[PDB]
Order: sequence, then C-alpha cells, then structure tokens
Amino acid sequence: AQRLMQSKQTIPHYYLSIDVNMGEVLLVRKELNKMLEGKSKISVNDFIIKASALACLKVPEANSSWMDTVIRQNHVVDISVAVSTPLITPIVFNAHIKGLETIANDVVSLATKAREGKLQPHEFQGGTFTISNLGMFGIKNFSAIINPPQACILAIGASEDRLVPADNEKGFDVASMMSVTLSCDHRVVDGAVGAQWLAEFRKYLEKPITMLL
Amino acid sequence: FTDIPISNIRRVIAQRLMQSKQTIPHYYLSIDVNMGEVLLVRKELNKMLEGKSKISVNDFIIKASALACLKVPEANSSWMDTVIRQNHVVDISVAVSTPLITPIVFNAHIKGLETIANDVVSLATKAREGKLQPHEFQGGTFTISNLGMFGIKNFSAIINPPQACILAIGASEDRLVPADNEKGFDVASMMSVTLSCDHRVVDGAVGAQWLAEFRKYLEKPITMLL
Amino acid sequence: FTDIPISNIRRVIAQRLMQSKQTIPHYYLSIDVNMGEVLLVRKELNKMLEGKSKISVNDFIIKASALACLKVPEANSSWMDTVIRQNHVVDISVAVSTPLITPIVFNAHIKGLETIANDVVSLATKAREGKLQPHEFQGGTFTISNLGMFGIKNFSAIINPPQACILAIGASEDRLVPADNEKGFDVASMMSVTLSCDHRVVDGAVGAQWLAEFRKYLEKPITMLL
Amino acid sequence: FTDIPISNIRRVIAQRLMQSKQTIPHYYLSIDVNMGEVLLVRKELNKMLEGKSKISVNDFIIKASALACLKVPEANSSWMDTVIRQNHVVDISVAVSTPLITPIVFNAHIKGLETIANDVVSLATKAREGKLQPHEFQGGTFTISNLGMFGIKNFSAIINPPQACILAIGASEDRLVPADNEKGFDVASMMSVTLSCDHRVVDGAVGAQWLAEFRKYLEKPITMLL
Repeated sequence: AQRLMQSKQTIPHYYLSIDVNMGEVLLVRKELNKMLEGKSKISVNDFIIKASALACLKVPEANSSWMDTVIRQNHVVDISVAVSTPLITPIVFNAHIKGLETIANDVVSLATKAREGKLQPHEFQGGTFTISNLGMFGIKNFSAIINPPQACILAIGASEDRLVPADNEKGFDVASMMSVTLSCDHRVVDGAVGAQWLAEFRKYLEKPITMLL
Repeated sequence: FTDIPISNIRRVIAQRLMQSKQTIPHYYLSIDVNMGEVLLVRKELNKMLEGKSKISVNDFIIKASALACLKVPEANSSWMDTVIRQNHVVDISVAVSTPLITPIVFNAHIKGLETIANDVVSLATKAREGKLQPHEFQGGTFTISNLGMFGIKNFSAIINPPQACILAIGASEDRLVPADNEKGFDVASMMSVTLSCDHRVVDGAVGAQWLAEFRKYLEKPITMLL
Repeated sequence: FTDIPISNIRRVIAQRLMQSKQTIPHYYLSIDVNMGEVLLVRKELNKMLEGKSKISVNDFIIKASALACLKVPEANSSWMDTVIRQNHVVDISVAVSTPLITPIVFNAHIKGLETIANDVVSLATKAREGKLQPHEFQGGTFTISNLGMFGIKNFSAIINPPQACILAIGASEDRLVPADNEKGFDVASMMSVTLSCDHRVVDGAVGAQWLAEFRKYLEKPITMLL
Repeated sequence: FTDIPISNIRRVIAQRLMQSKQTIPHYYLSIDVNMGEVLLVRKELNKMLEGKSKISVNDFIIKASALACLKVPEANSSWMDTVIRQNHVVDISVAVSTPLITPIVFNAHIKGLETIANDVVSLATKAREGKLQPHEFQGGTFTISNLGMFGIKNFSAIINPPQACILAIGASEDRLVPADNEKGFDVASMMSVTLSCDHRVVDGAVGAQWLAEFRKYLEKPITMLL
C-alpha cells in the first residue's frame, strides 16, 4: 500500500488509449503453435511482450526512469509481467533480445513459482517496464498504477468482435479489436513521444512480420 | 610465357588457403531449400520500409544461419589442440568479392534483420572503397560466401584455419515440383546450399541436424521468431 | 568462451581421420538411381514375411553394393606400400550414428538379403546400448554411410585409412521424369549416390564401371539373382 | 588375400597424384549447361562434313573451353613459387581412358573445330595402340576429363601439379524445364559441368566468371565466332 499510494501522489499520471487490430496475430499464433507441435504454447500475451519490448528500443524515452536532478536512461528492457496472486510482478530480463517462445517458457515457469512457491526478492523488483493483463476477466479497458521508479505501464483489455467498414458488397466484415491503455509519467513522457511509442507498438502488433525488424 | 611476381597480400592468402585445407579434413554436405516463402516476405518488408533501406535475400540467410548455430552449437565451435573451444556468441563473417575479404558482423544471433542489411552495406562499401581495421575482418566464428550472383548452381568452399564450418550458396533456380493440381505440378524456386565441415569437430549426424534446422527456418520465415 | 577438454576417444578418431584425408587423395562421383522397382519389391517381401522381420531400403543397398564389388574387384582392393592388396571376400561396414561407429557385416556377397537385415539390427542395438568387440568394427573392406534419414540430398564422406572406397547415400525424393504419356511425364522417386575413391587404386574409368554396375543391380532387383 | 606388386608405371603416377592433392588446395565449382543448341549445330556440320570428318560433342567443349581461357587468362595460368606464371597460349590436354593418359592438343584457341576432331582421334589411336613422346602428353596448360560416356552425372577430378584448373563433364540428361507453353514446360537436355580450381590462383569471383563465360559460349554456337 505504501508504494502504491506514494507512487500516485508523487507521479502525475496521464493516460493514452488506442485500439489494435488482432486479426493478423491470431493467424500467426495458429501457425507457430502448430510449429511448436506441443513443445510450447505461445499465448497472445507472449506477442505483446516482444511487441512492446521492441517498441521500447525504437522509442528509448518511454524506457527511461525518472530520478531527482538526473533522468536515468536504460538501454536494456527488463519487462515485468503482472500476475494475479492471492498480485505480484515477475521480471523477464532482456525482453528485447530473447526469442518469442523462450518468453513463453519464462513466464510459465515464473508464474508457477509465483503462485505455488517463493521467489528470490530481486526476481520481482526493479523492472524497467510493466505490463498488466485483465482481458481474461472481460474488462474492456482500464488504467493502472505505475511503479515508483518506472516511467510507463501498459493496460490491456479483453478482445472482442467489432464491425469494421469494408469494401465488400455488404460494406463490412468482422475483425477482433482490443483496447490498449498506457499510463505515463508526464514529467518524462511528453504527449508527442508517448503517442509515438503507442503508435509504433500498433504497427509492430498489427503485422507480426514486421517484428523481424 | 609472361611471369608475374607474387604480391605479399596474396602470399599470406595462399598460405592460409592451402594450410587450412590440408590441416583440416573436410567432408561436405548439400541440400536444396525452397524459396517461395522468403520472396513473399521480402516483398512485404521492402514495401513497408518505404525506401528507408532494402533487405536482400542474403540478409535472411545471415539471421537464419545465425539462429541455427544457437540450436546446434557444435557447428559454431572451434578446434584447438587438447581443448574443443565453444563459442556462445555468433560472429558471422560475410565474404565479398574484392579486387576477397571477409567483413565480420557481430552478434548476428541478436541484432534485428534490418540492422544486418545496414551493417553489411556499410562494411562492404568501406571494404571496396577504403581501409578496414584489422580486427573487423579477423577472427570470425562463422563464414558465409555467396556466389549466386554469377549463376553458379553449386560449389564448395575452403574453411578458415580457426573456424569449424562454412556455407556455400548457389544461384536461385526455377524447377518443376510435383503437386496435386490438375496439371500435377507447379513452378517453385530452389537454391542449393553446400556446407563444409571439419570432421574432427562436426560429425555427420550433428552436421545434418544443423543443415536440416537451417532449412526449416528458411522454408518458413515466420518461424524465425522462434 | 567455454573450453571443453578433448576425450581420448575423440583424440583417437581425430588423428585417425585427419591422417586418412591428408594422405589419401580423394576424387568423387555422383549418380541418380531410380527407386521405383525397389519399393515395389520391398512391399512384396515384407508382406510375405508376415511380420517376422522388416527389410529396410538400406538392406537392398548392402547386397547390391556387395555384388557390385564382385563384378569390379578393383574397387574392393586395399592400398599398401609396394604392394596392392586384393580382397576376394567382401566385408561391408555400415555406419550408424552413436552419441559414430561402424559395425561390420561379414560375407555380404554371400549371405541372403533377410539375414543382413537381422544382422544390422542386432549389431546396431549392441552398438547403441552395449559393448562391441574391436575387430567386429575394425578392418572392414568397404564402408557405407547413410544420411537420408535427415533429409540430406547429397554429400561426400571421408575414407578409412586401409580402405579404397566408400559410398555416400542421400535422401529419397520425388522428381518429375519425362515420359510418353499424354501429360508427357510421370512422378518417379530418385536418390543420389556419391562415391569417394582413392585415385591411386581406383581410376576414373574403373570407378565409373562400379557405380554404373551398382545402378543396374539396384534399378531392377530381379537382376540381383545374378 | 591376393597381393599384387605395384608396377613402376603406376608408381610414377602415384607420387604425381600424391603430391598434387596434398600440395595444391582444392575448391570446386559446378553448373548446369543446356546442350540443346549444340546438338542442332552438330547435325548440320556432320551433314556438311559429308563423312569427311566427324565432330563429337566433346569437340565443341575443346574450343569453347579454349576461347573461355582467352577471355579469362587467370584460369589458364600456372602457379610457381614466388611467381605466378602466365600463359598466352592454351595447350589443352584431353584425358582418355587407357588400360589413363593425357594427350595434348596444341593451340586449341586458334585451330578450327574440325581440325581438333582429327587431332583427338589420331592422338587417341596413337595412345591406345602405339607409343607417344613424353612431351606430347606432358606439360599441358589445361586439362579436360570426360566421363559422361559411362553414365556419371557429376564428379570432381584431381588437378595436375603444374596446372591451375581442370574440367569435369557428366552425362547428357533429359530434364523438364519450365516454359510458356500451354503445358508450361518442354523437354530440354542438360549437362552438369564441374570445375576444380587451385584457390591460391583462382579466386571465387574470377572462377565464376570463367565458368559463366564458358556457359554462354556453349548455349549458342553462333557466339564461338567471337
């Protein structure tokens, strides 16, 4: 509670939100999972980890961390993933380097240890970024609370089918949307640079082929 | 008739070629890789780049081979007396014709596909039109040589003294492939890939695994996300 | 990075293999053999056996190569200083992957096709999960190594020190072959066979005869009755 | 079993063959050449010859290789210590099976196509049933070895000590080639060509140029007029 309250009253929060098309992602997931052949399961959340991680490299300002009299900058992106615990934030190191499937193995092992065991204190403290997912409970959109040292945090809603105008004789088709909400420390993340990171994240996720960079 | 004195630059090269070839026993492997999927991917990437930079088919080979080395670390290792030296990082060296030099691309298993294309262009331009610092082209952990630009179907190369593997790349062809169509066939593009291995380190079975793994990565570029 | 000390087993193989390649000159050959007739015969033999044992496609290669050695005894010989040694019996050594060992099948030119299948299975089981007597895998008069199980199209292999020839077998494939049909073609399975010969003993002409003779035996299994 | 003493004729061949492989590094190249046009030209000339002389498909290779050497003089050179010897003439040596000798055809880049056919026939007749002067068959500036008459698809050959290149020729096949017809293909003959080069003198780039230049001459016998 102390950290949560302090973070809110010391860090001025301002939020952004967009809608990301997930039609292309599901097609890729069917192939990869098929390629895995049961070796590993790649969740839709796993694509979010790498897509956000690479977006941090292209926009390093969002990955930074505010300190008094000096703005600390991080060239590595250790992304922390929030998981419900009867709430803990395990850390995935070098999210901008390691492969897509190894992230899935890492998150599964950490989640199992988190829910049914003890984590070493450094393994869930001092992350350079945070991602929290609530789509499993049907939440359309929400805003989160940032960690004290960090500068941004992602919020992910549930995916749903929405009509999209099309050139079809019928004039439309069905595409699965989802809403992404980002909370930024306005001292470090300006409106323009924050918009660039969220727009850059959309382009990576809207076409998984571009994730090869 | 005419006699031409040897240059000192070529002298060392000759020494290395002969020595590396003779000291190391070389056994060669070869396969054929389908290029239908890569060309489709290259069209999408180059279109989305909107002229910022161009990704060559050779750029896909660099990353695909680099990830294959991680999955089969034996091919990425090096041989020394009384110790087999294992390399955890992959520094792929790309051969380019020079009136022959081997610029080194560091961390090919980590850096993105597009940055590889920028790196190879800058190094190649510097190699042809200028001077390279000696470390920049000495001590690679792997080597790739491309001759498909001259119409060579297939060939075999000569390894560097410290390395353990080297790829040989032929030209992209157009060959009939049996299919389930009413015509029973369709046109598909194939490239032959030849690998030369030091049999002291790389056995037949492990060498086959690396080459087969390389085929799977290149035959479906989506899997390069791993 | 990581350095691995070399085991004596690797050390014995390394110096044995390196000496063979740096001493024996190697010239190679390659042909394509049709598998249309072989597969049909395998279906009949395996069916009639009613599950007693399974005859592998590799087993047909053993006898077909063995009978080819009888018709071309020059390839079956062995090089010694000041005297070329000729072998009348044909002991064929088959290479099997081992985390690489070469069990020896004796009198391959005499024993029947099915007994070869039983022999190769028993030896391979002992090779992977047991101890084999040295002679049982030393001093073979011929060598066959198969890598078709890993998708390798074609490759060349190193020779043993005392031997004179070695067969390299690629993976079976499906390739179009021109025909007199209204479509002008039909689908027929092919495979590439690569032979490495010591040019001191095996000349180009005699080497071609052995490989061509091997094709005729394997292209029509009825002819293996001799 | 049987032991055979080594003859001195095979003995003198041995060291020359022994020294060549362990002293000259070896790298090989390979392509596929369409032989469709040549056959059409051969029918006309043989007709024109009216039985006066016969022109084999091998005869076209002699002149095509000879003219290729003029356009790429590096492949025609010879490696000496501390000096790269250069040849402005192309004395092509043709290999013929002998119960293996290399008759030399002098000035192959100058003399006419039919005169080569008469020369190769007379020399082969003198070689097999007669005696030849050592020079007549020693000191060639280039070598061509043919094994397509036995059905070999492709092979690689050992290089002579003083030379820098050697050609290997496979058998003429029949392969499907994609076309613009309503059937989408047509039958066209092919011929695999393998070139073996000393890597000290012949780099990959210059070697590819010679093989490609040889390819262009052979696809269209009109171009041999230079």
